[PDB]
Amino acid sequence: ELVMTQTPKFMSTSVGDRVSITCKASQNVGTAVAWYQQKPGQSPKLLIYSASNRYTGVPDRFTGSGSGTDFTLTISNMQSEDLADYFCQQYSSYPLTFGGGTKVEIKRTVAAPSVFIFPPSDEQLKSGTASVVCLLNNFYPREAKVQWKVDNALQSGNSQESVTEQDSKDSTYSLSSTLTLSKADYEKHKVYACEVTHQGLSSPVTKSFNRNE
Amino acid sequence: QVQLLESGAELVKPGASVKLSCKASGYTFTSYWMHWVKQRPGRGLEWIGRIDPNSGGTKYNEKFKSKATLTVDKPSSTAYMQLSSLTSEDSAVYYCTRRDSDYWGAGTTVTVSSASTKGPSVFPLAPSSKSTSGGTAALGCLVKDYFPEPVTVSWNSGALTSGVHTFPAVLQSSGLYSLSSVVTVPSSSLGTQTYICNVNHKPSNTKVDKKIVPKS
Repeated sequence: ELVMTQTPKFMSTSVGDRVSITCKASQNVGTAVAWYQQKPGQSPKLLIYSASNRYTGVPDRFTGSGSGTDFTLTISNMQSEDLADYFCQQYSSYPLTFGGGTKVEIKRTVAAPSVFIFPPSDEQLKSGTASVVCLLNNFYPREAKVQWKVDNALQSGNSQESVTEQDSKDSTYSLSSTLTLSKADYEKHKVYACEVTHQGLSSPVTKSFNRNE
Repeated sequence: QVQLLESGAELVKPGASVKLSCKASGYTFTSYWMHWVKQRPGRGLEWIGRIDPNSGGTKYNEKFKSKATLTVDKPSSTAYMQLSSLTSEDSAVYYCTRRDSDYWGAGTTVTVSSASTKGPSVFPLAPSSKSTSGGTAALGCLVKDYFPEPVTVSWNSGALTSGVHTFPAVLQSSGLYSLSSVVTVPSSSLGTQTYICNVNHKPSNTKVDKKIVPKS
C-alpha cells in the first residue's frame, strides 16, 4: 500500500504561533489528500479536501498545500481550542491510507500543581484493600513526579497514575496517582505521604496523613 | 452474534463475531458511499472498506477481506459491518462515514476479551477532615475493579461541571479497570452544598449515586 509519512509526531505550540505539519506520500498521489482534526473525546473532523480546499465552515487559519508527494497543513494564530490530533489521508491509491498523526499541545506559562491526598475509605478497608489517592491539579508542563512514602519508605511498583487531556481554557493538566496496598499491609504503617516534584515548585510539595479514625 | 449500534460499546469473546450498524442520513443521492475506519490506541487509523447503501456495492482493504463483511438493509437504509473470528487485534474504536456530514459517525467500541463482565465498587475520596484548608478543597469518587470499559461519571447529575476532572481509566494487573473523578470546590461550601458523583457502568447495568462529604 501507499504509505503516508507524517511529521512531526508531537508538537507544543503557544497560542498565537504557527503550526506546520507535513505528510510525504511514498508514491505520487496528485492532490487526492485530505486533512482531519480530532479533538479529545470527539470523532475526526474534515478540514481540507483535495489537498488545498477548505471544507465549509473551517476558518482561514487552516491551510492545506502541496501536490505530488509533499503535502503540508498550516495552522496560523493557534488557539487554545485547536489542541488535538491532526491526520492526513491520500485517497488516490487503494487501499486508502492515513498518516500516523500529529499530536498538537498548547504551550503555556508554567503552573505549579495544587496537591491533595485522600486516605482509603473505611468501606474499602472492610473489603480487604486500601487505595490511597494523590491529586495534582491544574499544572503545566505535563511532566511531574509523584513519590509515595510510607513511614519514610519510598514506594515503587505499587502505584498507577493517569493524566487528563489538556484543558481547552487554561491549558493545564491534572494527574491522579493511586497507591494500592492490602488492608493488612496498610495497617502496618502510620504515615502516608505523596511527594510532588514539578518545574513550578522550587521545592517538592508533600501532602500526608496518619492512619487512624 | 453481538449487535453493536453506532456510538455503543460492547464486550465480545475471542473467536466470536460482532456486527456494527450505521444508519444512512436518508437523503437522496445517486451514490452514498459509507466508509468504515478502525482506530487503535497507539496505532494509526486504518481504512477497512466502503459500501454504497443504494446499490449494495462494496470495496475492501485487502487486509480486512477475510475478517470484515459489509452489508446493507436497503429497506431501513442501514449499513452493517460484521467482524468475524475476533482477536485482541480487533479491539478498537470504529467509525462509519457519510458523504453529507463533515464529521465521521460517533465512535463505536469493540472490546475483545474472555474476561467476564464485573461491576465496579465506588468509594469516596473525602475532603481533608480535621485538617481542612480555607481556600479550595477537593473531593471525588474512586470507581474500582470493573470490566469492560467504559464507565462514565457526572457530578450532581450534570449540574456541577466547574473544576471537575474525570481521569482516564487505568488497567490493573488483575485485568480490571479503575477510574477516579474529582472536583475542586470552595472549602466553605463543604458545610452546605451537596456533592454527588453519578457513576454508570452500562456493561454491567450498574448505576451508583454517592454523596461525598468530609468524614467525621
